[PDB]
Amino acid sequence: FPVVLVINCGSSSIKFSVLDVATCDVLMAGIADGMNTENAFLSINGDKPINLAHSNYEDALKAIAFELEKRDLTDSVALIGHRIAHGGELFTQSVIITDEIIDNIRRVSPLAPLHNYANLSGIDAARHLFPAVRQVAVFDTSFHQTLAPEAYLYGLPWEYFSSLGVRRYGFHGTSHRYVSRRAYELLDLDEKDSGLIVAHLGNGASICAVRNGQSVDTSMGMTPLEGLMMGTRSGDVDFGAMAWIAKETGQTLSDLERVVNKESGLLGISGLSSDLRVLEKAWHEGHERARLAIKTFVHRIARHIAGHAASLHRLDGIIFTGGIGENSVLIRQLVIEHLGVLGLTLDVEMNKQPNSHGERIISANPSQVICAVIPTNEEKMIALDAIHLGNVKA
Amino acid sequence: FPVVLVINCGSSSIKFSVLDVATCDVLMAGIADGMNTENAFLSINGDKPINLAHSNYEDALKAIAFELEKRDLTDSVALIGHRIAHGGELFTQSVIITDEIIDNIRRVSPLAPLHNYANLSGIDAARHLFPAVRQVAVFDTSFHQTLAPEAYLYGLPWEYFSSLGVRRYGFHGTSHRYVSRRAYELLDLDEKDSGLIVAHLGNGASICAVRNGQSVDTSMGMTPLEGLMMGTRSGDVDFGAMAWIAKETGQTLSDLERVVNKESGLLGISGLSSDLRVLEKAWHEGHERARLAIKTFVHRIARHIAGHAASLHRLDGIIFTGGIGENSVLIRQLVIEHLGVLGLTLDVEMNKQPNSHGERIISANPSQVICAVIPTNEEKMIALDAIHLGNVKA
Ligand SMILES: Nc1ccn([C@@H]2O[C@H](COP(=O)(O)OP(=O)(O)OP(=O)(O)O)[C@@H](O)[C@H]2O)c(=O)n1
Ligand SMILES: Nc1ccn([C@@H]2O[C@H](COP(=O)(O)OP(=O)(O)OP(=O)(O)O)[C@@H](O)[C@H]2O)c(=O)n1
Repeated sequence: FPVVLVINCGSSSIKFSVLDVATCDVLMAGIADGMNTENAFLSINGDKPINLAHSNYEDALKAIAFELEKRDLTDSVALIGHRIAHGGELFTQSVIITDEIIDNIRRVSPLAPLHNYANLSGIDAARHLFPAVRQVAVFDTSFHQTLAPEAYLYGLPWEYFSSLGVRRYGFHGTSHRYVSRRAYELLDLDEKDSGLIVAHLGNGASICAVRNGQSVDTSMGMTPLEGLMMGTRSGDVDFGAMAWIAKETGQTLSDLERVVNKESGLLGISGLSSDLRVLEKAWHEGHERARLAIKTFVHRIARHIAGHAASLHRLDGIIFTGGIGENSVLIRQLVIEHLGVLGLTLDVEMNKQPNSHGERIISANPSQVICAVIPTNEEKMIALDAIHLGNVKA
Repeated sequence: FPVVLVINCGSSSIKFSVLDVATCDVLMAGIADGMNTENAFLSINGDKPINLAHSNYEDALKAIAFELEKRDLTDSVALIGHRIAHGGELFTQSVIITDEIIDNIRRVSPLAPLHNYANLSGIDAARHLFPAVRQVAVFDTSFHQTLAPEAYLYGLPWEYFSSLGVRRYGFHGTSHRYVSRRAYELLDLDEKDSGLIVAHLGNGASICAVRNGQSVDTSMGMTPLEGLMMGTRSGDVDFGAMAWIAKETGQTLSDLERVVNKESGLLGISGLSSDLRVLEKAWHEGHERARLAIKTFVHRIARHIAGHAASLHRLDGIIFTGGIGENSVLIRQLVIEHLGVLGLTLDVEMNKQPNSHGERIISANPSQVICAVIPTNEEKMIALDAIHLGNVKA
């Protein structure tokens, strides 16, 4: 009874999950939070958290590795999946990790320095602790590689693209891809003749247009800072406005980077929280700035959804996903009501249902475009890739 | 037989036009190009250009004023219109110029330092040379003031908006407004129950959604640098990408401002020209980068048009205007073909017709949304405001 180990080495943590090959179910999950700080701890399944403070990326994975042998499943690890933040132009699909792949991930690392080097540290450790175990790299960018130059080029001088690699990459590709495949079954659509809009909505949020099974447009750009307004990220912002602010407050681009990336978005406008459940209740309690933060959030989602719809020959479905998209009855309705121009009629009974109802259609019959909620499963998609690649001869 | 004098004091020039009150026709037009430089000249109607080199804003208008008396129409100037680049939150409509208005334009001048101070210099001169002549201020921003907070707020921290005035303003308001009023007659629409998308396309380009006679969304932001890719302007650009470029090339935000504002857009990608007629022929001659510049330009127009459509209850018409929108048979078709998702069928015979055919519908019958070309007339709209305000008692 083989299992697959899914690893995600973020900026400050190592999120892991153990999935059964037979059913793709989660048998174990956890997080090694507080990395590179004098308070590193390992919490599993929401139970008693072990410590091993200020431990490196290699030792933190080694701590989990010992917990796997403690529960007699080290001998059952057949495959290991690694989520990679950035795959540049070099990666269009998931690959088996080899020396070549490590070099290539290290080559595109300058495009996302914080996150990619953490991923490489995660690869390095897992290769040490599991030598005879096949390992797979899954990229957040690879799904958006089917984008045409018109869709990925910026208005900047050509030199920046050809000589520096400045272009749209887009993120949440694994989520967007997974949700898409699932949407073809739920909506009984032909993949080869389909047009979908996927709204991945969480703390990090992006829109993606999927024409005929391929990504044709996505809201995030070279960085996760473009497109939708998010939890702490501002989203689309006038560069002329940013230059003006710099002249007035005396702040530099590095200073404004932190403001835009960590102090903006839902957190920025409301001045309360990045969390929606907080702001939904805050507005319910008559908070003015919380209502405006949500209404702006909703507005910019509808603008991009409808914008991304232009990259389709025909619009068949709009799919909501992510912590917000799966659980927010309000935001979904507000966004859909904001898209009456496309002729969406919402079934509020169906939209009222909590995430426990899983994959579900939330639009009425008279609606021209089908609306649905599909819970994303990035771990499952990484596992499914590893299972597929486990049959390959290298 | 009264006339109206329309003045536009740009960054480097003074564009003027004399319009007849009876028919709103142009009787005289010209430009005082090369302002504040040792080569200032005054060219009228495309005839012999006078000089008066390195002349100030007051003297350059005084040079035109002498040419008006030379053609016996100084005694006929009943009204004078001034185009103002930025009206902040203070101006929602066109006003008669008084001491109060001058103070207020000077108050919002920090929002557009280059252009507003030139406008104030233009007001100052015209007040000197024409003391008993009523003068009107027409703002590029005033039409977009009907925008809701959700549509004009950025994702930035709240403090930047409330304490510094950082918000979307949008431009080409006079064009967008004029084209809208004209679109209600051509499309036989009820203004109080209508939804239009106006694509003002020139060297400076912007989209505007007009719901029920009011602007509800527009592509440009606090500055003319947001939204569509343009002639020399990049348009929408990832701020995370701009910060990354700064770290790599060692350039500052002030340096990148010039790159984004003057070296980007159609000029940036193609590396040839900002002019479309050049690039259309360049692509016809098999130039690769020119084709990509146009295809990107087209792509970003369709993305914003469809994006702005979300701010409408119903989409009735899409209206093309500006040097590009009025004259480009190719770009119009490419953009419309890129919006098949909204069900636009193009009549290519009607789209083939040159601008001489003026206001014209270019979409077929089976098309769900009407497409039309309406030549903008900013001077005429400024005159129509002045005529209206000429009846007022002050
Ligand atoms: N029952 C829930 C759970 C989550 N949320 C909201 O969903 C957001 C978090 O989404 P999530 O996908 O879990 O974010 P991440 O885990 O960080 O992943 P990502 O940001 O990439 O989407 C929060 O704002 C939270 O308010 C919600 O509305 N109701
Ligand atoms: N017969 C013509 C004339 C103009 N153009 C194009 O239209 C653009 C200029 O548009 P215009 O509205 O005249 O620009 P401006 O006068 O500067 O005003 P704005 O930029 O604000 O629109 C140029 O790229 C030019 O190639 C065109 O396609 N065919």
